[PDB]
Amino acid sequence: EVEYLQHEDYLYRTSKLKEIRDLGINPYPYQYTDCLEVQEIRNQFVDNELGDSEAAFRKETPKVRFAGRLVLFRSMGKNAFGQILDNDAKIQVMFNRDFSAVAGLAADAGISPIKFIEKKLDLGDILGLEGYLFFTHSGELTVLVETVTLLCKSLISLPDKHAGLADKEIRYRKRWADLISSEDVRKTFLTRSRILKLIREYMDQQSFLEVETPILQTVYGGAEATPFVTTLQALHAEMFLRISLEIALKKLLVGGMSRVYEIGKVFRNEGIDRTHNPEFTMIEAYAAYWDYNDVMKCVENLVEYIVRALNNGETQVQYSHLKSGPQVVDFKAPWIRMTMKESISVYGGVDVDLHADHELRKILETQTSLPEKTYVHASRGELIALLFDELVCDKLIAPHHITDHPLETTPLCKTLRSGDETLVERFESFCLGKELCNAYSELNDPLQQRKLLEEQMRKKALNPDSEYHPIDEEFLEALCQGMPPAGGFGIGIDRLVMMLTDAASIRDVLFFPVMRR
Amino acid sequence: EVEYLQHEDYLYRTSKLKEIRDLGINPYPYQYTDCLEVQEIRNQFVDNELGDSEAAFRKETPKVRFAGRLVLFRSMGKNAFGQILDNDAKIQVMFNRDFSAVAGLAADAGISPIKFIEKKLDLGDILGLEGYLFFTHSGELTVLVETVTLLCKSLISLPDKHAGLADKEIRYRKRWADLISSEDVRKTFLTRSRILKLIREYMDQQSFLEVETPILQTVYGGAEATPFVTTLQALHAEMFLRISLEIALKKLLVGGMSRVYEIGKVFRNEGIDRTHNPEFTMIEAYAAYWDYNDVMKCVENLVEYIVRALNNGETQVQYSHLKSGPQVVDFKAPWIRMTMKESISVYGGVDVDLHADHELRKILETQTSLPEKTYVHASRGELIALLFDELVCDKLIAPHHITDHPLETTPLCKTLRSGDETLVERFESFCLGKELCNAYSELNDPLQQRKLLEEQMRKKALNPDSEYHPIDEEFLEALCQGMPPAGGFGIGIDRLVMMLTDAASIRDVLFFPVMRR
Ligand SMILES: C[C@H]1CCC[C@H](C[C@H]2Cc3cc(O)cc(O)c3C(=O)O2)O1
Ligand SMILES: C[C@H]1CCC[C@H](C[C@H]2Cc3cc(O)cc(O)c3C(=O)O2)O1
Ligand SMILES: N[C@@H](CCCC[NH3+])C(=O)O
Ligand SMILES: N[C@@H](CCCC[NH3+])C(=O)O
Ligand SMILES: [Cl-]
Ligand code: NA
Ligand code: NA
Repeated sequence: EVEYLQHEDYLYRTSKLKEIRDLGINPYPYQYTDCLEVQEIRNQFVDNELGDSEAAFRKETPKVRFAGRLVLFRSMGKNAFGQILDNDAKIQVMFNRDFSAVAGLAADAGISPIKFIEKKLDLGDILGLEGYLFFTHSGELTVLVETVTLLCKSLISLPDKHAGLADKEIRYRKRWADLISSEDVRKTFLTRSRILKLIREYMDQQSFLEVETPILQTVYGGAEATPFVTTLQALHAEMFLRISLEIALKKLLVGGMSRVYEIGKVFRNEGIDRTHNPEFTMIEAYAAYWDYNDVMKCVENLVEYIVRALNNGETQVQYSHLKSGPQVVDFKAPWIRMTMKESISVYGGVDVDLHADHELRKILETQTSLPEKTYVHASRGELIALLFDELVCDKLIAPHHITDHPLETTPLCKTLRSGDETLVERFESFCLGKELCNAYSELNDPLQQRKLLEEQMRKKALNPDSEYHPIDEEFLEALCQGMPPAGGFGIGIDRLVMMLTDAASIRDVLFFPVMRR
Repeated sequence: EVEYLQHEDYLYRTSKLKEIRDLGINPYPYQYTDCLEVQEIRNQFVDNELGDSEAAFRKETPKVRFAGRLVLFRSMGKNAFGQILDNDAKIQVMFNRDFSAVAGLAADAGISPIKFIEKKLDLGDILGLEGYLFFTHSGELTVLVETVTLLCKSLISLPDKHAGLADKEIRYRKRWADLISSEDVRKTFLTRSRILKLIREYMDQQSFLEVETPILQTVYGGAEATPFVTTLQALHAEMFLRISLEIALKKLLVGGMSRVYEIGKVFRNEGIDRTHNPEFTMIEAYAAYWDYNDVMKCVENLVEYIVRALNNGETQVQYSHLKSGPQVVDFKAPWIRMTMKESISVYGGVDVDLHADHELRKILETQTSLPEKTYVHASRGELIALLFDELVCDKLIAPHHITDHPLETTPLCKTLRSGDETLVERFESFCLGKELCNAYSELNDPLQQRKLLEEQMRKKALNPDSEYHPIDEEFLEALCQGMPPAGGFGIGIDRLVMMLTDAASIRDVLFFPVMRR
């Protein structure tokens, strides 16, 4: 059952509720008006020349109102000292038997203010503090409390501040306990919100318009993933949650919007690990009249701009959690640019074009651990893509753009303008061994687009494991209306946040990651 | 069965693909570099001192590059005039037999550049235009085209002008067609993106931090609605799509984040009509130490800010689509504020506290069309909400805050600080007869919170249509940890957009609304 309900701390704390109410005090009052943030008080008076505690007892120093969680308390007889935590900022408080009052505690109440503070309040309680600032002689900003208001009676103790492994697992669900206890977790999620704001700022200054498109669709596409399925009762209809943003934003290009982007949740019904949460956040952005080379500059300039805003103009970032040891990656533009075939020579030590189809298969079995079935009857392009996965991807620690993928890797990209129809003008961006961005010179030839989707459906998806998706005819009709030439990209925002906050796992950049029962 | 694949105009348009490629012209080229938006060109030269067509023929006026869809065209022998549509801006083009070249059309080809324009291009094609600006004699801004570039060969015609119900109904699905043909549709959606940006700007200015919380959860709550259900394969687990944002954000307040908001998709497996799409966008925002009066000011100030920013500082807006005829509504703060009982007197003609329960029932019986099951055994508070629904809600045309609802309307709100425990510190905002906002002095007494959820569970146990809905124990434990007093609101953004863009239906403010088969 619910275990804390029989814990001593809960039973003891709850028995104070009737005692506090019997004193005429509401332990869950309605507001605390006109109260500054602790951080704003610090900013306002940290270099100020405030008096000492005696100036505060004489009420000569500035008077403040603020609120927060009691996280430290020590009674010293006539005086008590404490620490209030407010929205990632801390400040010391001092209570005095003669100077401090408790809001709502009558003079003819049977308990003194200082004793109420010691006996009826607890660590974890949320308090409103009104009082006078001073500096200790060590320079610690402190508030001499004139009136303390109980704002919330907490019924369990503060979480353990320093979590072991088992507690850390629980706190991926009980995330509030992490946020109370850990400055580092608080900073991570503050940086995440800042990153999302920097993305919108950059896109807006490039004249992209932000839109929303449906998560629930009768189709799915724009990526290779098992979808989530659900039922819409009004129409008695099966619906898919989107696996990507691509098809919807391309229809808006046909609709005439030259630069669109969307930052949204997508859903891939796949595995859970350090880099995969089934619900994650993507940006996709499309710019008419661009190709993948324009997109490549846009993507690296976006990331460089975010890194500079977060790191005082510096472009270098430390990441600590690779198995190879702590690294420094420089996000300065331009990033390393290589074709896939080139990356296999440089990092895999294999010049792909000097080997025959059957010869490439022998390299796989000998130099990799892939199952024989993966490469036994794979086409040449698929064989190159597999050699990249196993011999190159993990060596891509510094930011890389990998260009010119085999046609097999996607049906939505134009082929190389040189006339080489076995490769597409695609790039994928990699950093710290993980994929960060996917981008195309977008396909807008409607007849070629149909042929590629038909050959992906029939020819490729006759594998017993693949879930049949029918050809998206509304998308082909939109292309017939006419989509401009365009360049588009998608970025896994959660993975970007990981690289910029030194997070070992995607679970560390999501408030509430998917968790087992 | 796709119809257009058998229509004459698709044969006529596709036939030109070979002819265009035989002339060495790629009809789906890769880019159009250094390409200004038509809107940018108008802003720089509409108020300029441009010359006439003869100055342009002398290549003395400003030279520009832009692109867009050919939406009008008329040949006059040596000269031809057309209209280019680019992201809701239009500009006239002039072609001339001797001045205009076609990109990639060799001199030794079998057709003249001007005849190529007439015979190989069509209304609907996307073109790149390079030429010289000038003013027609009537003052219309125009470009004398030096080089036209085919950027996309459209295979179907421009959408038709005459639309019945079925032709506009199809456009709710084929939205790209709607965007190309209707200036009002384009402006509605441009305005929508502006509104979202203004909401963020206002919330950030109030020091609210924007966060993301999960759509897929093991529970659902924070509103009354049937959820969507899906399956997460990796854990063999049933999941719910969220019906609101509330529980997750409250946990972040427990975590110590003073002010948070989220703008995100929620999903209610309910009916489809003018004000209901099963997937819709909400903002929810929570501020520690506020109550519902603080929230009320924040809500009306937020909307007034948006309205002034869109309407050159004006606060009045026209709305055309109510059955009572066109209204003007004024979003000027403060909005009209009324308790629910007051509104029932003012607008319903019933003074509820002068009546016994059975007289309230008799009123519902004779003055409304409710089925007898709805009220014959309803509690007094339930009867009051039904009197509001049936006699008041439709009449709230001007913006209203309706306050102090019966306790039965929600389990997540504090009762009146006056001590009247039959009513809660809730308000709902109404405009144009529709609910816009729901807001609370948030309940943070853990024992009271369990008690209200248990009472709701007891009441639902008597309705055979609702399945057992377990209490969210993690939420209760977070409240035991301690949530500050707080004020929170949720706004249906799609309904807000409807009111500020004179949209008859929620389907007019969603790019792709839910549609029957
Ligand atoms: C945004 C696009 C292109 C760039 C790589 C990125 C990888 C994407 C894969 C992916 C799959 C999945 O099931 C769960 C996830 O959390 C991710 C992810 O974070 O990153 O996808
Ligand atoms: C945002 C919260 C509080 C304010 C009213 C608002 C109404 C909400 C109801 C609702 C239910 C539904 O199934 C589909 C919908 O599109 C809406 C909606 O737009 O607005 O809900
Ligand atoms: N839909 C792609 C992102 C955009 C790729 C370029 N059009 C993905 O999920 O990877
Ligand atoms: N969760 C509410 C909105 C917030 C109400 C105030 N806590 C709803 O869906 O109506
Ligand atoms: Cl441990
Ligand atoms: Na009746
Ligand atoms: Na039931």
